[PDB]
Amino acid sequence: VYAWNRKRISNCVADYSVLYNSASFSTFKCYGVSPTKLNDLCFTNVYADS
Amino acid sequence: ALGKLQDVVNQNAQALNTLVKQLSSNFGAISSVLNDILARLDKVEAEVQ
Repeated sequence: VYAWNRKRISNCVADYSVLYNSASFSTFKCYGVSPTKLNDLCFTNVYADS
Repeated sequence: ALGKLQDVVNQNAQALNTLVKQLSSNFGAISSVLNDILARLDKVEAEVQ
């Protein structure tokens, strides 16, 4: 966590429901957007910090 | 000489330019644009914005 890893995501279609429907995730909280809505949106940049 | 008539046109133009530019102001919401809020949030979160 002191050395946290960022992946850039671009030039693709993102079905976020493949993530937010998975019962594996012990936490899934969103800010400035609702996860229910992500299937219609589009974005300049996407990052995954891990 | 017609400065009296032109002043009335200028004041009415400034009144509408100010009224319309104020649609772009946030007033403390997440965004100035109403369709962006509705395309991003569900009712319980959106109604506060």
